[PDB]
Formats: sequence, structure tokens, C-alpha cells
Amino acid sequence: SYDIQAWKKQCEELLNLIFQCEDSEPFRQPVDLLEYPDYRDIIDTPMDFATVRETLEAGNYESPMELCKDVRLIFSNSKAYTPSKRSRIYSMSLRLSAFFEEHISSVLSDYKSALRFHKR
Ligand SMILES: O=C(NCc1ccc2c(c1)OCO2)N1CCN(C(=O)c2ccco2)CC1
Repeated sequence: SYDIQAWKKQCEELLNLIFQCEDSEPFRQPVDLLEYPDYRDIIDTPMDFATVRETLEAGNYESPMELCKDVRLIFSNSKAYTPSKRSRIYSMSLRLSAFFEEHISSVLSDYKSALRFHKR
């Protein structure tokens, strides 16, 4: 299955699944400064799933690796903001990260395989 473009609809599908997960609620929109006015003191580069979906739909990812880097930044920002590993929102981030990694694995493998076939 050597389709170089297939990753994009596969990532749209996976983002739909992540938006159906109750565990994504805190990560569906950029963090609000009013409620967390010190957020930018802690977090250099904010990221959320609506920004990832918009970047994809605009045609501003070249590869599923770039999308994966932004999704992993949502989870690292959560781990860096949490006061404890026993926090509600950090706990939601760890379950969502395990779901994301389970599903993105084949998307990355199939893409890299398609690019190797193209250069064969
Ligand atoms: O305030 C927000 N997210 C905004 C938001 C809230 C509700 C929403 C929404 C967006 O879209 C749909 O319903 N967060 C708090 C800070 N944080 C953490 O990772 C973290 C770790 C420990 C404590 O917080 C990121 C998430």
C-alpha cells in the first residue's frame, strides 16, 4: 500500500476519534490566559487539537511526522504544567497519549514505506 498521500485522511479520521474521547475535552481549544495567567511563563509553545486539525486542513503539514510532533507537544505541555502526576487533566493526557500512539504507529510506518517505494 504505497500511497504517499493516504496519511492525511488517516490523520483526519484519528483526530475525529480523539474529539469523540471525553479525555480530549481540556485539549480541544487553546488554553485561556485569564484562568491560567502564568501559562506562558511555563509553556513556550501552546498547542491544542483544534490548531492541529486547522493546520492539517489548510495544507500546512508536509508529513504525518510533523503532525505527530505537534500532538506530542500537547502532551508534553500538560506534563510540564501539572503540579502532580495525580492531577485530573495530566491523567486524561496520559490515557489520550496512549490512544494516539497506538493509532499513529501504522500511519507513520505506511507513509515511510510509501516514500521508500517511491525512491526504490
Ligand atoms: O485550560 C485548559 N484548557 C482549555 C480548555 C478547557 C476546556 C475545554 C477546552 C479548552 O475546549 C473544550 O473544553 N487546560 C488547563 C491546563 N492544561 C493542562 O495540561 C494541565 C495540567 C495540569 C493542570 O492543567 C491544559 C488544559
